[PDB]
Amino acid sequence: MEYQLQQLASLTLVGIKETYENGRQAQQHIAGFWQRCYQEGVIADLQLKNNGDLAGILGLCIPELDGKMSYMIAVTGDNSADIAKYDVITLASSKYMVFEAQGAVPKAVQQKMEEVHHYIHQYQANTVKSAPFFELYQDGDTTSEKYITEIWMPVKGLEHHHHHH
Ligand SMILES: c1ccc([P+](c2ccccc2)(c2ccccc2)c2ccccc2)cc1
Repeated sequence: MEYQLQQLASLTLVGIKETYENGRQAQQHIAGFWQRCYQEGVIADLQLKNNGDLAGILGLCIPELDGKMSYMIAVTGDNSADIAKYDVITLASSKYMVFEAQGAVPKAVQQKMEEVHHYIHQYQANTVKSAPFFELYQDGDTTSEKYITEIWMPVKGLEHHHHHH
C-alpha cells in the first residue's frame, strides 16, 4: 500500500466530540453527526477558526478507556476566549502513516479505511491503539471522483519494522 510518513507537533483542536458505544455503533451515527454539524452551522463556524496547522477539517476517532469510541469533528485552532463552548483537545505529538483515499466521499473513504485496516494488521508493534487516528478533509468538491481524503494513522518505532530492513 502507498503511504507517506508525516510527523506532527502537539496541536490544539477545536470542535465537537460525541461518544458512541463502540466502533461499529459509531459508524451509523457518525454520518448523522456530520449532518447535524452542517445543519446547525457548526462546520461553517469551525472553518472560521481553522489556523491551517492542518489544512482542512478533521474527523478524529478517539478511543475511550471504557471501550466506548468517540468521534470529534474539529479544526486546528488556538485562542481560548473565542473557543467558547466548543470541545477542545490537545492532539499529542506523533508520527503517522498517511494514506490517500481518492473518490467521492464517503464511499471512497470507507473503502480505503477497510484497506488500511487490513494493511496495518502487519504492523502490530508499530500502530498506537490508544492514540487518535483521523480523516482530513481539504477544501474541494467531496462528490468529485478526484477528491482526496487523507487518513492519518499514528505509529511508533516504524523504522524498526523488519520489512524496512
Ligand atoms: C481499537 C481501536 C483501533 C484499532 P486500529 C487497528 C486495526 C487493525 C489492526 C490493528 C489496529 C484501526 C485502524 C483503522 C480503522 C479502525 C481501527 C488502529 C488505531 C490507531 C492506530 C493504528 C491502528 C484497533 C483496536
